[PDB]
Amino acid sequence: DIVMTQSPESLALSLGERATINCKSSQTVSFTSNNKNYLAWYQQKPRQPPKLLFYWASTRHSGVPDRFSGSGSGTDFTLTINSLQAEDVAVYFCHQYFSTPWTFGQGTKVEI
Amino acid sequence: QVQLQESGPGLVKPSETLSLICTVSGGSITRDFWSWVRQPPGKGLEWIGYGYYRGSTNYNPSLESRVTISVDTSKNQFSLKLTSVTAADTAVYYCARETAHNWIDTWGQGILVTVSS
Amino acid sequence: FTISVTTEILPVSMTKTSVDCTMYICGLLQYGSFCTQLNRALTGIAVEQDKNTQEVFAQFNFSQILPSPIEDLLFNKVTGLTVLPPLLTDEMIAQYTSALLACTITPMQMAYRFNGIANQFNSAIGKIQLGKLQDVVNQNAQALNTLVKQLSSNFGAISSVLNDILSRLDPPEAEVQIDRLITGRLQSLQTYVTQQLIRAAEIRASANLAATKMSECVLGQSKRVDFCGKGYHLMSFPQSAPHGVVFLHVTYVP
Ligand SMILES: *[C@@H]1O[C@H](CO)[C@@H](O)[C@H](O)[C@H]1NC(C)=O
Repeated sequence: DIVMTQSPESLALSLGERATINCKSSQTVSFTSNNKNYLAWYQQKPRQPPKLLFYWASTRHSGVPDRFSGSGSGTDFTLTINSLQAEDVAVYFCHQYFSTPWTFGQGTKVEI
Repeated sequence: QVQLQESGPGLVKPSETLSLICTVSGGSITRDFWSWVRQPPGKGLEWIGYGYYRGSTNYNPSLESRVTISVDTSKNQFSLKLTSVTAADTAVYYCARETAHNWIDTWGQGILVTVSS
Repeated sequence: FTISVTTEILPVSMTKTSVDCTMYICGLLQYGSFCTQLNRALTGIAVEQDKNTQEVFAQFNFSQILPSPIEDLLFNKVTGLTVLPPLLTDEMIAQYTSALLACTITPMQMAYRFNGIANQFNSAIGKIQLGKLQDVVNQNAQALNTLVKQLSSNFGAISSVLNDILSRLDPPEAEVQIDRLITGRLQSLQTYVTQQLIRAAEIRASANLAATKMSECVLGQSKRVDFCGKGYHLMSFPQSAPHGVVFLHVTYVP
């Protein structure tokens, strides 16, 4: 059981500036031999199904603008919404698929 | 383009089986694993478990003794049957298509189920 | 103006261990040479442990010391993935330590050794009648048990059996699941290999210390004080121990 925490919560960021969301894992979520991070980043819009933004915590999905950039190392993981706009208002969360059970993040709501 | 749509009763009696059927439109159902993630009101998303059309299945450890999931290829659907539904199971359900490495690609418009009366 | 006997404990080897990657991954046909490198490191540790014994061994009554109640007391008080038998058996090392004890025991040796009291010596021998041996044995046993437990773990896959996944999942997903399983098992084997490397280094330090003692502290005289014995040094009496060495240093103090 891996406890996944979103230290930044309720990010009230205006237009044209950057919002940073940090995901912290209880332990490592990447195989030492492969050094491949088994973490993903999703966003959820109100009255709308969530969308896959990032998988492997670095690689980007299809339809995700260049604004979102994800990275991390072992436990700490960072998602930066460069040049945040009104389209980026949503609840962003992190998912681990390293070992069952697969706990998500508490969800950080990015408000304008 | 893979779309997932949930269906089932919005109200389920306490200590009665909760049946939620997710129908997949587009793509195919015999391609990836199928999870039934859950979000309680004001709580983080909880992964209930992912099935498979072959009959393969992996529950959440906390809900292994009460969850059961069955994938039907003939009707191109997969259903979650949550047994022994208590008062804390009131939540929204998202049927998801977990890929080969088991990260969700499509999440589906979840359905809210509550227990009352 | 009194002599005393001090017991010194020094581990020289632990349980032999090795892995077979052709069988470890499956009872992916060949994931990579990473497991082969791990096996090479483990067999290097095995050769090091086989060489440490040769580094330390084969390099007023005395009934208690010279046979061997002390050796029996240490034997019974102190308790892929194949544990190889040690190259030097217990009776090989017993013969070697008995022979070296006979060499170093030959009351005229007391007279000659005074240049650098039977009741005091007898009392010091008697009051003697192993912690680090238990430490290393329990530690390697826990290491192997933890490695087996990690082997039983699914490591995020859907099962702990490769054949079950093959019979249960399609190839395009069974290969991913088997990759996860094998990567996790090789991560556990890497943890075992690095822990065995560091502990082999720590046991090699003690084996070199014991070899130095067996070269100068038991052969002739230890002119250097506080190395072995509480004070000035007369002679030492080695004792074979399970995965270790016991010294009985006879010291002289004012
Ligand atoms: C050796 O001497 C000890 C006392 O130092 C005595 O208890 C023991 O019985 C003796 N052994 C023999 C075989 O005489």
